[PDB]
Amino acid sequence: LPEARTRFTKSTRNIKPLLSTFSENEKKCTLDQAFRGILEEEIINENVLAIISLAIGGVTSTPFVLLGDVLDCLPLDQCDTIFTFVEKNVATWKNYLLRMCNDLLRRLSKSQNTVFCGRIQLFLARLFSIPIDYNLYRKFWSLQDYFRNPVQCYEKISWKTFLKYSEEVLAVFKSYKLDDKMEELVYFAKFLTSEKLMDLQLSDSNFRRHILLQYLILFQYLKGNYVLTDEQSLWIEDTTKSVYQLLSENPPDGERFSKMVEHILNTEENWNSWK
Amino acid sequence: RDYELYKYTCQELQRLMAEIQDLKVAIEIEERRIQSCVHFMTLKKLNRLAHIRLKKGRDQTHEAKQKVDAYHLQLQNLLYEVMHLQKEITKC
Amino acid sequence: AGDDRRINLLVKSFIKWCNGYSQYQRMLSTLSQCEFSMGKTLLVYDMNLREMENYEKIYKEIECSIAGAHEKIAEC
Repeated sequence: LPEARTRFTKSTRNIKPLLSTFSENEKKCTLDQAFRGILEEEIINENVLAIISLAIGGVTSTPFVLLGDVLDCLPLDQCDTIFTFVEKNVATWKNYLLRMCNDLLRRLSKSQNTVFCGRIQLFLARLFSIPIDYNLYRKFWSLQDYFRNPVQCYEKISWKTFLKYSEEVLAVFKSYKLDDKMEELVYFAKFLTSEKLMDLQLSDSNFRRHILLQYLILFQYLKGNYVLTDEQSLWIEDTTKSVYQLLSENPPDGERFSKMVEHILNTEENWNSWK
Repeated sequence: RDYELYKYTCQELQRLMAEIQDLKVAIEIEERRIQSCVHFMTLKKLNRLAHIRLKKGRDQTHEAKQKVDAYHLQLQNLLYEVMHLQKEITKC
Repeated sequence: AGDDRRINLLVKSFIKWCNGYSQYQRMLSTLSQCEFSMGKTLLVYDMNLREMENYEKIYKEIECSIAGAHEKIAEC
């Protein structure tokens, strides 16, 4: 019985001789244990792992388990090369793929591997000192916390704070008046909640576009218990007509961008009507 | 050394099951069963030690990953400040 | 915790054979699978130590980039 598994490992050490000397459930079990031992020896020693996985795909739940083992044994970059190999060799291929992707998403960092997180989610979708205004800081990021939880905009006190803070922030946006050929002369993914900056962001137009789009997405969500005061609806309509005017006042092509936002939000209403 | 002791106890258990397969007397069967049960208890203790060491290493990686993420966040703040000042001077 | 269930299945098969060559093959197969799992765990530990070394290598690089960024701020 160990003579058999040593015979199979001598058959491997290339594909034709292995397929010849491999010549029934226990035989396939000894084959799988032989591939486990060979992949372990090659992990102790990258490309040869891909060669063995191609040989296993040529023979054939064993390659799922073996890819899981090799992805659990290699640190960062070699897993990226193996993930490129998985994206190349699809062949329409279940649960072990989900386990590998979940363990990868648990193992990553989301600071230097956000692109790789996006690739994993695409694969899973394919299968299935300076003076600082602290008051504007606190009110602005409290509005951000209100954007992150849209359920909170149905009570009384939270809605009143939302009214006060949003009207103050839109007043600041109306009163700053950027009026910018400067753009004619590394990607920041999340917001930078820093006390010290707070003014280089207000001088930008992209930051204003993100905040006004986030207002419009919240207002389109609130139009779709859970009752609204008519005064709140009039306030929503007034602020919506103001936010469209503010997006028209962005210096690069505000009218075309506002038309795009209008058509996209109408199609979002049509999409939300389905689900 | 832990893996070597693991494989040595596996060799012991292989010798005992070969002894039972060649024997297939109650006293020898009971002695082989007791030595094999001692082997199984050592294997379970070694498995417990391996899983404890693996969980310790995983948490020890995770804390350093969190600290690298925070320090990279501060670096992203400073790079945004540099980029805005450079765009402002190219404007001016 | 699957190694404990494999050890329980191996102990159950040993108690069943103790009270038959296919069960001997099954015992050898489970023994080899447990050996492969024990060989896997140390490689996972070494991979964790290599990731720790990589994070501690990246940390000083981010320190040096911050040290350059402050000088760029002052010059600008």
